[PDB]
Amino acid sequence: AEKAVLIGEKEADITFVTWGSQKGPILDVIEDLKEEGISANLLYLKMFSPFPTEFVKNVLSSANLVIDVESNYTAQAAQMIKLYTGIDIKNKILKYNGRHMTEDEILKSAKEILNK
Amino acid sequence: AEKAVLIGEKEADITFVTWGSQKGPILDVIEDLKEEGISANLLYLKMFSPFPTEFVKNVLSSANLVIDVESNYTAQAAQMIKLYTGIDIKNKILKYNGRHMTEDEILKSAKEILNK
Amino acid sequence: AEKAVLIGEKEADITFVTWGSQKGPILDVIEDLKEEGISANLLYLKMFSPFPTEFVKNVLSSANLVIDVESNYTAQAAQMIKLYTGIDIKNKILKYNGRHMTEDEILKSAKEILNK
Amino acid sequence: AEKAVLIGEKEADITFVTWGSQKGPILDVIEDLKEEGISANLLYLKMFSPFPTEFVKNVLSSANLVIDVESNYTAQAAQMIKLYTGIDIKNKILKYNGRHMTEDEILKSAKEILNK
Repeated sequence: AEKAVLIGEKEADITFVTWGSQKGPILDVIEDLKEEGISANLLYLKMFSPFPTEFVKNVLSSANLVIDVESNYTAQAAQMIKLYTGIDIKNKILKYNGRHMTEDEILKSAKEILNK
Repeated sequence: AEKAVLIGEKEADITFVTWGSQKGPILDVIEDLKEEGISANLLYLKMFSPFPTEFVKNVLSSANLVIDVESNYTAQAAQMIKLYTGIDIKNKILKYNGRHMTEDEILKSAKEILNK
Repeated sequence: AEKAVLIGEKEADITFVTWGSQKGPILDVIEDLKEEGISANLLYLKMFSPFPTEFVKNVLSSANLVIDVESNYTAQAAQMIKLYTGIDIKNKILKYNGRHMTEDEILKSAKEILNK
Repeated sequence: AEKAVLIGEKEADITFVTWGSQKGPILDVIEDLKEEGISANLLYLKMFSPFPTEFVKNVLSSANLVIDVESNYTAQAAQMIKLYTGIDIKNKILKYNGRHMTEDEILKSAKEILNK
């Protein structure tokens, strides 16, 4: 698990999956759920871990001129999870009207999904 | 190099570094540069490679209920490269007025940096 | 039309609608289409136009301390167009696997939609 | 003020400025500040308001084929505020390591700026 970590309890009512920036929002929703007696854990996929230190170091160390190009990525981890493992996660929490959902909105959807 | 790949020629006038969505734009700037007799290569950092297939499979396979949470990430690879390798890339191409730059804009900045 | 502008010819085979950062990519797809004898225009929705200069000036001019908070927005203009005008645009070009589409990809989808 | 609204009290210790998705996060930071006896208001710049209903309706109503193109925008409102009004907001809360800041982080920076 240099590449993915399961945060929380092994068994849980809900297993969230995310990567990147939504980690913190989910971890708070986990704490709020405990208050209602609902358990949840988080499978967190790490982006650049473990880092290729030696490889990057030996490429850049001999370069004439290096230009870092600012970049970004948006995704549901479900697509790549399905690709690699064959599991198709049917439930998802997507962005809501041009922004990520709030913790209260995430909590809301999460319970809805639980009760579905 | 399951984690980073150097695309193009080992030696080049310019070594671009990126990850995620700007890969394709850079690769075209590489082709445009050749036209002016400028060589460039691309150190591309891969996000979820190699994927933790077995680990993810065994977490999700026993879960009661899985909820994938759509997410995103924005970054200059320079920060993490410096953290891990100690190399501080001084030249960068950032987002320009609320969007990624165009290929022509990237080409422009790239030559400016070359001639600096 | 301080708030929306129609760029190109009044009548066209395809009318693109966008706002924000995809303006430039569309305008190039327009030029590529001409090469194949396909006409296209662009209804461009402007974000902060005309700007509330006087109102903003008189709020900020008397403030003790101002803190600008960097922000963002992601959307299909179709939702708000439907809300306001009742027109439901059925065809759309969405983001493709974690990035905006390339001009060639946009061109491709555009022709597909034309021929549908 | 179909185009910008000042939410909260006219006078305040801190005047936040934002647009788009960070509206909700700021409004909560406002409530948290009250708890410490700090007042704050929010100058909120509206994106597509008032909407050009008639103009859009009459363009799209006669179109052969309409294709909505999903788009996005990232910005500090400071740039355009300076352009239009000549006020240069010196204090800012930017994105922190690849994500928007949390409410606690925003609260933190806000107080730091207050005490600077």
